Amino acid sequence: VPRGSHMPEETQTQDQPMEEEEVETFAFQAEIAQLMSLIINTFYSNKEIFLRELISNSSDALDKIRYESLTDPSKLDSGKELHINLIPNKQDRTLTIVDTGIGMTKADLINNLGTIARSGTKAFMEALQAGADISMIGQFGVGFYSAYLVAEKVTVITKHNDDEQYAWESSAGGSFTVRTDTGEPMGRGTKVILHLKEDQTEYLEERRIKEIVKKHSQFIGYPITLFVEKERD
Ligand SMILES: Nc1ncnc2c1ncn2[C@@H]1O[C@H](COP(=O)(O)CP(=O)(O)O)[C@@H](O)[C@H]1O
Ligand SMILES: [Mg+2]
Ligand SMILES: [Mg+2]
Repeated sequence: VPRGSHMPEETQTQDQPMEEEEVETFAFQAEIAQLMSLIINTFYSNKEIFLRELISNSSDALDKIRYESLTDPSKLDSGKELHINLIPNKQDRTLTIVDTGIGMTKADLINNLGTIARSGTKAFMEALQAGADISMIGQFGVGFYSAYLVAEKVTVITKHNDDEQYAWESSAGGSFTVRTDTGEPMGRGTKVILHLKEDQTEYLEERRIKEIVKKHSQFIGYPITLFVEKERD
């Protein structure tokens, strides 16, 4: 059956075997769940400090690269730049904070992002009740959850040298999931994807992002870059 030309659908290659991703669901530690509901459902002045908290966590993870090289010098051989990228996507209403820090293992995600108690949680909720500024959250050891000031859902994609790539996700409500992530390999580090609330889209705007970086995050110690999607004609 001679052919001289085939159509695209004919020479489309058969799919790669379907990947299985294992998913685990966990309850937040009880006081972390209470804090998340307080953060989500209360009006605060000064919500913009969420970005300072996430940049601080990236900066901590980057500092760990430098020090882990003292017990494991092979990290010196990585050609990856130590940096942070901020990536607003107006199409999808997401703000992503990307770093090339150490990343998290699966058990790091489960323990550090929601199942282990933090000793400051109860004191912080009392300080908030008593009218403290939400900015105080970092000093109480619970800064990550500031993401929920502006995001309705948070997805964390991460890769640590000692484990495979994982995705953590929570829309609050008391639980989170951790699953293996067989999609786009992101390389060592962490991506925090903020699915912004509808009234918090200012944090997609170039000027607003630059304003709050300059106000709150001037001593990162690593390059930070803002990716701005070109406005279409
Ligand atoms: N970008 C990132 N890279 C690596 N680990 C991160 C991270 N963001 C958060 N984490 C992990 O999440 C933990 C909780 O962060 P918090 O900001 O809530 C409290 P703290 O440990 O920074 O004082 C961090 O200790 C770290 O283990
Ligand atoms: Mg922190
Ligand atoms: Mg520092």
